[PDB]
Amino acid sequence: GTILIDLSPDDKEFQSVEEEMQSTVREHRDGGHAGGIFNRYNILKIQKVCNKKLWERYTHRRKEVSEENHNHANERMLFHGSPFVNAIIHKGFDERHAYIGGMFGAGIYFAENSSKSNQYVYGIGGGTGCPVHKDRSCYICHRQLLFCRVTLGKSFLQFSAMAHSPPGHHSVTGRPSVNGLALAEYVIYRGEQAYPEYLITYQIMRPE
Ligand SMILES: Cc1cc(C(F)(F)F)nc2[nH]c(=O)c3ccccc3c12
Ligand SMILES: [Zn+2]
Repeated sequence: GTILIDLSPDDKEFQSVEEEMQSTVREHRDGGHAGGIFNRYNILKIQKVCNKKLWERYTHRRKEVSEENHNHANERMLFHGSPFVNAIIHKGFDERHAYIGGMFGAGIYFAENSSKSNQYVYGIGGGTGCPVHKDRSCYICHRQLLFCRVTLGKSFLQFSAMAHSPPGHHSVTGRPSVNGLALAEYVIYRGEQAYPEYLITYQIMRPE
């Protein structure tokens, strides 16, 4: 039931999503091992993701969380990158793959840094990189990220040295406390708490 609508590069909406992608690239402590070496992207396509059922699922859960959190959904726009992106756009986020988890436990992870989500496009640790060249820093092959509407509700703040939610909380905020340029990561435990609003097709660019 999913439709993808191309945005024009002349459209303010395209431009805004591109700027959020470009402006949230940072350096990573792996020197580029997982995601590649780059400071910016070549954005090839930005599509709006339209699915009435998945949207309704999301707004129903958002209402539940908002009411539990004293009329505050605490809704954000966040990146998600993974090998599941093609499944997600059609069937929604699925918490039966929360067990994979990460530094903040089982759950579905989102990032404020686009470049953090870029590290997961080819799997955990970048997997073995792109299918065609087996290169985690491939400048040729096209990548995809989602830019998602995410309901955090009452979020448990977890400082980081870089499953069900904590009792009474709807999500976890993983906040790096050592790297002062690293933005937060977030974890949800119900797939209905995120909607994949934009599908972004891009290349990382080789620094000049
Ligand atoms: C931990 C993890 C695992 C996976 C998965 F296993 F590949 F699905 N995808 C992720 N995708 C992200 O966009 C992200 C953002 C911030 C922190 C972690 C993650 C993340
Ligand atoms: Zn490649």
